[PDB]
Amino acid sequence: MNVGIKGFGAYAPEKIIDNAYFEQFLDTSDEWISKMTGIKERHWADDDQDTSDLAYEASVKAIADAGIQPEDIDMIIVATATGDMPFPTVANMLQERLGTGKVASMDQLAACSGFMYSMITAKQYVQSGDYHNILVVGADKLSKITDLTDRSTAVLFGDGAGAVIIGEVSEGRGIISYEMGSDGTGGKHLYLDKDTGKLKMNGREVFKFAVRIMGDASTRVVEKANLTSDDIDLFIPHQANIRIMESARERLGISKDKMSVSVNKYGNTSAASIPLSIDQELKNGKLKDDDTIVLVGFGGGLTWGAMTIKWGK
Amino acid sequence: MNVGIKGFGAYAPEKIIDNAYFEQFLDTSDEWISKMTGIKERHWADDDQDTSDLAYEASVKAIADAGIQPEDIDMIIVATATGDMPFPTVANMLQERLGTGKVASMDQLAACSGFMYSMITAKQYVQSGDYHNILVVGADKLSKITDLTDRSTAVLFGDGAGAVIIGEVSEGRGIISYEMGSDGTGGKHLYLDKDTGKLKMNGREVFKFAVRIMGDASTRVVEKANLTSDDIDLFIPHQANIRIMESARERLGISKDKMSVSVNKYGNTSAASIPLSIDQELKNGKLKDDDTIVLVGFGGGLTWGAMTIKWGK
Ligand SMILES: *C(=O)N(CNC(=O)c1ccc(Cl)cc1)CC1CC1
Ligand SMILES: *C(=O)N(CNC(=O)c1ccc(Cl)cc1)CC1CC1
Repeated sequence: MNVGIKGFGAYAPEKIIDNAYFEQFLDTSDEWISKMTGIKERHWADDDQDTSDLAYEASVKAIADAGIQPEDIDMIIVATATGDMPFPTVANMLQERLGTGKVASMDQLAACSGFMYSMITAKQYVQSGDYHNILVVGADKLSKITDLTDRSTAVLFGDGAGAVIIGEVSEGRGIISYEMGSDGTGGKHLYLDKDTGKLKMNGREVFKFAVRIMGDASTRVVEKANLTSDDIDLFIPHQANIRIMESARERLGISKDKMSVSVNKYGNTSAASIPLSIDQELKNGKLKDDDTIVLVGFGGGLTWGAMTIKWGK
Repeated sequence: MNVGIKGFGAYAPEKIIDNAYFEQFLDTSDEWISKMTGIKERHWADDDQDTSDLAYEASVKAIADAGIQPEDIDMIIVATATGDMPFPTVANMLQERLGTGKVASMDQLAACSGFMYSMITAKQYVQSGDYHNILVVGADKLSKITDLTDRSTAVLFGDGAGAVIIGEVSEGRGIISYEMGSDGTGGKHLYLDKDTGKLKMNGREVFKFAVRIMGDASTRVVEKANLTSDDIDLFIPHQANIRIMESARERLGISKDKMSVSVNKYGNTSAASIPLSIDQELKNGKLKDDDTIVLVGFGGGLTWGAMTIKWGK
């Protein structure tokens, strides 16, 4: 069976925060933040706009791009680490707000790698024959869990959502290959502090792990598709660090003009990261039907995923 | 392909809390709690025992019962609304403590219904031919989110975990039929209050939903499996309210001695509820190879699940 992306949409909130903003509360600079991360601005949800609101905005665009009606959706999976509540889930709230039938809806947690975990989950369902139009969202409001007193993390993170309908697509298109994994030995390097409610990171260890796993997962998922570097039209890594993305690109062996970079405008958006990058490449006319794209990400867990997708219905 | 339960384990923590315990800080009695719920006691985890510890103990029992090795597990899925942290996940921590390879691991939120959601998730992965031994955990520490100042809810909830290995089983065994649903319009009737971090319930609306869905959904999957009342060996609903369980039982037209009752010793334990009842029926010798069991449940979301399963590997 050919299972792919029948429609796509992405949303970042209105409020844009520049690097210079942090200088009034923290010992940081534009020059420091830019050099180290490649981030120039990030988007932050308003106080009354939660993860579910970002998810909603991305999903309605996905459904219009898919040319289906809400009643066509036969399951909702939201990848988020920052759901409004553990119950009801962002997935539940979208069932109500999108006005779908009373279909199965759940949040899946794999941090930064969640969007890829959920798309793969959706694929398994569609391949059974029982599901035709599965809404997969990657949404994080990371601004809720950012320690604004820590210069090392306060500057990293922003908010957004992406969404795809996973269903049947035409011959040769869709999800060709995927790789998922985890390594709980790295949990202590990137976690949500149980007391403060804030993201805690051993940056140097996350860096070293990100460089290796991003390199490994992307080359492996290309080999599994029986493709080489030369067959890839776009490399779309999870957007967190320009150095990490560069290192992964070098391992894979593809040219810089072939790597999607949106970290400069969104910072890191966890599950929303890859979709916000895809949105940029669609609108700039760098991604079209029949292009072969490689996604890769790592996350707190530690988690990782990678997929080879041929673009189009 | 026949996909079912290769191995089963369950775990309730040591500390038993009787109905009389509540009298020292609430206006409750044994008879008041017993007439309302059918609850006599519940198990609460120690302060140094989180959802992952409960999940770990159910999982090792599940592995030994499956007669496999940790290196055989190709995916960990944990159904929980009370994971230690959103990242790393309970699934991530199990990847490490169980000593598995670096396999896909994720937590799935469908509240109360999560265990049923996640076994169905596991089934989709096995039916593809790429996964053979998927660990599925239903684990909640509801003690952590119980409002001990609200007599209505303080007495309802306890802690536990169940675990199955989902994989190939012999001719005619395993998951025969299922249904999974959600209705986000009921989100306001059962949720985690953002401010307190505690479960808030409109009891009337929840009871009305429970009664209707637990009868509609069990009946539908019995029908969907081309079976009737007499084919059912065990009815194992989510254990929470004995008047709600009896309502589902008589709507199925089934003998009292055919329903599993464990709410008397565990209270409601969310994703752990059905597995803790299965374990009691196993050790009491009420559940055997080729027995046809019916599962049904609802959760905050709202969510629901129902399945027909023929026992054994
Ligand atoms: C993703 O899993 N994630 C957010 N990203 C990071 O914490 C991160 C990105 C890049 C570097 Cl160098 C370090 C850390 C953490 C939890 C989902 C929120
Ligand atoms: C299940 O979703 N769950 C456990 N909680 C209940 O609120 C409940 C069960 C049964 C009855 Cl009759 C009433 C209430 C709620 C959230 C996952 C923890």
